[PDB]
Amino acid sequence: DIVMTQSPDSLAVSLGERATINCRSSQSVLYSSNNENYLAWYQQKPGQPPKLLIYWASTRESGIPDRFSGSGSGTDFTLTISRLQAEDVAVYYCQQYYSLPRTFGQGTKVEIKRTVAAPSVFIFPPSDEQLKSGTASVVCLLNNFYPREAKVQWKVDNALQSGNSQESVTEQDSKDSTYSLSSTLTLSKADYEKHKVYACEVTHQGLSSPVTKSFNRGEC
Amino acid sequence: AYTNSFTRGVYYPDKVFRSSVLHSTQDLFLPFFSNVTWFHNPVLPFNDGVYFASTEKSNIIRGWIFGTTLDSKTQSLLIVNNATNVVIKVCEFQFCNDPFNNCTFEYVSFKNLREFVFKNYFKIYSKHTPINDLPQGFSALEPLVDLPIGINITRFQTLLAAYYVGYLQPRTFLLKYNENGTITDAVDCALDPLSETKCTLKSFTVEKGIYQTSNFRVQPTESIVRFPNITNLCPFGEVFNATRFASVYAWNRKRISNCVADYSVLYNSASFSTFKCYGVSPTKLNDLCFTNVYADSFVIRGDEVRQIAPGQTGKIADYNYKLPDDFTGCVIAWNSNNLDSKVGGNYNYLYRKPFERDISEAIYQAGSTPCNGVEGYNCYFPLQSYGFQPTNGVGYQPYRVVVLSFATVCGPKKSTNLVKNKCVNFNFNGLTGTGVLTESNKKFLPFQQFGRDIADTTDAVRDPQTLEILDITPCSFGGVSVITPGTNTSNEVAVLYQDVNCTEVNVFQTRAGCLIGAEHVNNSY
Amino acid sequence: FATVCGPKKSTNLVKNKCVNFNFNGLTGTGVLTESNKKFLPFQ
Amino acid sequence: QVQLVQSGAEVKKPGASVQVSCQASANTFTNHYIHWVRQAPGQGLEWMGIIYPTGGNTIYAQGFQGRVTMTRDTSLNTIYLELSSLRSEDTAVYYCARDVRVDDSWSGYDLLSGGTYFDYWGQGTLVTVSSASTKGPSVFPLAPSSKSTSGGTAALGCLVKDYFPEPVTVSWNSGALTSGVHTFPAVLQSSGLYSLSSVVTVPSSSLGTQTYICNVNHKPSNTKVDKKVEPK
Ligand SMILES: *[C@@H]1O[C@H](CO)[C@@H](O[C@@H]2O[C@H](CO)[C@@H](O[C@@H]3O[C@H](CO)[C@@H](O)[C@H](O)[C@@H]3O)[C@H](O)[C@H]2NC(C)=O)[C@H](O)[C@H]1NC(C)=O
Ligand SMILES: *[C@@H]1O[C@H](CO)[C@@H](O[C@@H]2O[C@H](CO)[C@@H](O[C@@H]3O[C@H](CO)[C@@H](O)[C@H](O)[C@@H]3O)[C@H](O)[C@H]2NC(C)=O)[C@H](O)[C@H]1NC(C)=O
Ligand SMILES: *[C@@H]1O[C@H](CO)[C@@H](O[C@@H]2O[C@H](CO)[C@@H](O)[C@H](O)[C@H]2NC(C)=O)[C@H](O)[C@H]1NC(C)=O
Ligand SMILES: *[C@@H]1O[C@H](CO)[C@@H](O)[C@H](O)[C@H]1NC(C)=O
Ligand SMILES: *[C@@H]1O[C@H](CO)[C@@H](O)[C@H](O)[C@H]1NC(C)=O
Ligand SMILES: *[C@@H]1O[C@H](CO)[C@@H](O)[C@H](O)[C@H]1NC(C)=O
Ligand SMILES: *[C@@H]1O[C@H](CO)[C@@H](O)[C@H](O)[C@H]1NC(C)=O
Ligand SMILES: *[C@@H]1O[C@H](CO)[C@@H](O)[C@H](O)[C@H]1NC(C)=O
Ligand SMILES: *[C@@H]1O[C@H](CO)[C@@H](O)[C@H](O)[C@H]1NC(C)=O
Repeated sequence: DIVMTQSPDSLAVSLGERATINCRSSQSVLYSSNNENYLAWYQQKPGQPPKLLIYWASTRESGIPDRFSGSGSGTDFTLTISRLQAEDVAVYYCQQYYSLPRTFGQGTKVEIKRTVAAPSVFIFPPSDEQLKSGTASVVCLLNNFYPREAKVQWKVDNALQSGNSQESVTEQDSKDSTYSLSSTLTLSKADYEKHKVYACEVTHQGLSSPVTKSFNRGEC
Repeated sequence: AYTNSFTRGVYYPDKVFRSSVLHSTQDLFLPFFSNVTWFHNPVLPFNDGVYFASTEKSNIIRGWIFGTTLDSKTQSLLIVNNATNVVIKVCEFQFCNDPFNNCTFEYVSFKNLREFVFKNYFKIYSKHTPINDLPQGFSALEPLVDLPIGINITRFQTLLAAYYVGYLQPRTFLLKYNENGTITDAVDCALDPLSETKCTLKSFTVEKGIYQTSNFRVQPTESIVRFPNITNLCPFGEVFNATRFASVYAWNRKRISNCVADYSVLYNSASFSTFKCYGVSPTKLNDLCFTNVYADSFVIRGDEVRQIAPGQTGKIADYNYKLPDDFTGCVIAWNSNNLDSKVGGNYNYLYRKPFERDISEAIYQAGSTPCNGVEGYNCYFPLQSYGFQPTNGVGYQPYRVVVLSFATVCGPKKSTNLVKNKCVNFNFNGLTGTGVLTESNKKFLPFQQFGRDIADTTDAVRDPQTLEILDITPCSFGGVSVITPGTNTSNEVAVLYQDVNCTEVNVFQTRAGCLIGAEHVNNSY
Repeated sequence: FATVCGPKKSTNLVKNKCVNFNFNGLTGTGVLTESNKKFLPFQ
Repeated sequence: QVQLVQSGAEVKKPGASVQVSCQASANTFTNHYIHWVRQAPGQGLEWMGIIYPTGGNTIYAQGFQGRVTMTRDTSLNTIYLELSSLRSEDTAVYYCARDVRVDDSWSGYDLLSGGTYFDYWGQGTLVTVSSASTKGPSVFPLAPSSKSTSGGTAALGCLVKDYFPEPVTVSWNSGALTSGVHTFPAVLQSSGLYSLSSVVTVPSSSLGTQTYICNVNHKPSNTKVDKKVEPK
């Protein structure tokens, strides 16, 4: 079969530098009748149905990503990233004109490189609703660091789980292609107040250590 | 609101003086006694061209707009009767109901009726006359301008009370030119049988008599098409249901001939994996003809079997049966992975015209040795058991397809229901005509198909689907003649439709044709 | 590059001889005579 | 380019049914084999199947041969969409992908050519896993106390539970400020649905300036509200 699939899932390009998003089929894409390269790059927003913008493995669409666009190479292909680490940092994958089962890869991302800089770590028992707060105990949040490189910790009940808390995570929080999230210590509903401690913490890979502060169980 | 136009809206058709002469002409004119639309404003159609009039004493109507859009999406003609002079423009204007730019042309120049015609390259005519609701009095409009502009006019508006609109039909007119070159009176030849009579005689006075004026002809009310019943369908019904469908390394074929090639069943074929017709499109191919269909079949891994086209270059088709550029014809395909595949999938058969690439199972492809007779490592046979997996869908798995290039392989000829006793067009096989088809007593021999008259013209047909003999009469036609007393005595007239039956049009069936408007009398004179 | 044609260059009039003529693209051949007809202003 | 669009966004359950719609025109409707393009929200979408939308002549990707169905509608400027025995990724959004037209003078159904690669896409109509909790009123008040609040790490936030959609109408912060995306949507978690612990940057005056909301539901959860929360 054709096996149209992407290679990096994400980039970490330097600002004003270049890199490539990469993709391939398993075999023969420069098909034997003409070598007419039966693949092209989709680029779009994350999670979207695919639309081609680096057309026919050697060309580009009207107003296409250009510096983020690219070309085929045998069984493989790439989309570029020349100064494209933001705004032109699309979800991208190659796709085949080759066959019925041929389709786009999972939208691997062009993006800027980000450091694992320290999160906004602090103490945080639940508010007065601590008798039903659950996962909310030891609440901490992060910004200005790589998207999974900084997080809250399970510091409640003195469990000290550095960067290992239960969390929600989302979109951008700084120009380094940095991204943002928040998290807390795992507990049962009344256990958010009813733990042996309500201390809170957060950690990142580029910090000298995790950071934290103490508090009383459900203290408000 | 609507009102009778009477005789208004005649204009000098052309730029020439004529003496006291009756001149016959064809032009866009307001038909006599037609409806003006009366208004007391909205955008309207221009249609073919517009008569216009009003009684705005204080010059209340100030102008007009014409075009397709009447808005800046394209150019539009503007006319304004400004207090100093007439002003005309063609800009891509953009305004509401009335204003209170690519301007490629410009020009400057209740007691009364102000009256105009607009026509189209564009032209205007006018008159301006005292009045007392349109007058029953007659007067033609003098020409007033011709403009070179050639604007696309389909609609018009008005800029500013009572005013009127009516549409110029194409019409034949007789015009009474006069001693000063003026038009004094006019006829409209299409108005009534007396107006046809005046035009035919080129005269405003008509003497007592009977006069020819026109040919009455019944028009064919529909078209009937007939052919023999469909029979003996093409072998495609076996071909595209064959579980034994041919391996591309050993492709096989047969001449589809003396058959109903029901290609419409393939055109609509919602189950077909593909269609690949390099000849006629399948909607036309459902009604095609050829000496025979060169129908042939092959199968391979789907993505490789997709190489099968006339004038194609794919290595798998080179390794099976790749067609020349002259092999333009019909084609169709099916999902072999669902039924034609073996336990090894495409390994059920030898993979990718029939054997026309010099293809056979012996040594074939590779120059690595002098092709000593081992089908493998010496000189590879390319068309070995096909690589497509049984667990894949028929693009990654095996697929099967067939095609045929183009006096005996004939598409089905559809037929209408029969009709009787009406003037209709008829096609029966290669025989075409127009007539009243009627059921008949006229027996003729089993192989025979047509009647004839002594003049060697068609007279009857055997219907090809229920073998009755239909006697054919031509659609009724005859002279139209106007009986009239002298116009000097009366304007009342009676029409004779010569040799027609009065069913076919007070009324009287004479022995010479249907007579209309005349009263039958039993006295004699 | 009908609103922009070049010059409509014209001769003098020549009465009472038999002459070939073009008037406005009407063409013919005849004796042009002064005459008493009363054409309407546009004709 | 093409008239590409998507519609009918709803919850659909794994092993159960689903429904959808898409918009079509020109060569993608009557001159090419269009792709039904879909995926779980963690990735760019891919071909559920290939459809020739006049008459509908159809082929499917073998992961979705049973789980998803598509139908002809190209003269209706459309393509019809459905599911039965849905995949584990039943929350997958989907839309039409406008396939490139037939590149040569063959006639009839062009499925002998191309793939899911297309000149336009219908932007993706959303979905949710109908086997998960369909509500979202659940909330859990907490955010950074006086070690960061009223100071150099202040955030407005709360935890959220039992949500059908990932978005929450509580927005983590109470509307006074929400700097950076750290007021994040809920995600699949131990609440039997989407769950959250979000906190975006907030006013540096107090924990009440850094005010919060915790309700996990958006409009698709039938419980979307600014239900209150607080730091410390
Ligand atoms: C290969 O054989 C099949 C099966 O006979 C042929 O196609 C199918 O033929 C049947 C009749 O034998 C059709 O069924 C009828 O359809 C009408 C209209 O929907 C329905 O009212 C009847 O109750 C009945 O179901 C069927 O539609 C037709 N098509 C398909 C895709 O199954 C086929 O024509 C043969 N191959 C060739 C090239 O002729
Ligand atoms: C062309 O095809 C049509 C349709 O197959 C044929 O029509 C058939 O015509 C016969 C008479 O030739 C009809 O038979 C009659 O049926 C009535 C009862 O309905 C009965 O009272 C009569 O004694 C007689 O049996 C038949 O019903 C009719 N329909 C069909 C479906 O056969 C037509 O005959 C064919 N023509 C030729 C020249 O092949
Ligand atoms: C048609 O022509 C006659 C003659 O030109 C017009 O009648 C008048 O004739 C006398 C004698 O020649 C002139 O003094 C008058 O000036 C003429 N009147 C006019 C109005 O020209 C007759 O009126 C003309 N009829 C029409 C309708 O034009
Ligand atoms: C307008 O035309 C219709 C059809 O010709 C006719 O019935 C109607 O009487 C006309 N209007 C007037 C005022 O006669
Ligand atoms: C003149 O015509 C051109 C046609 O392309 C149009 O773009 C332009 O806007 C027109 N000018 C004005 C002032 O309407
Ligand atoms: C406008 O006139 C042009 C030139 O004759 C013609 O090609 C075009 O079809 C016309 N369009 C309309 C809508 O009148
Ligand atoms: C018929 O024409 C004559 C003149 O030719 C006329 O005097 C007469 O009054 C007209 N009418 C009748 C009924 O004779
Ligand atoms: C006129 O037509 C009718 C109906 O077709 C018919 O009955 C009649 O015999 C025909 N001939 C005459 C002289 O009426
Ligand atoms: C003419 O004479 C016939 C036959 O006697 C009779 O039926 C008919 O009613 C008469 N018609 C008139 C107009 O007198």
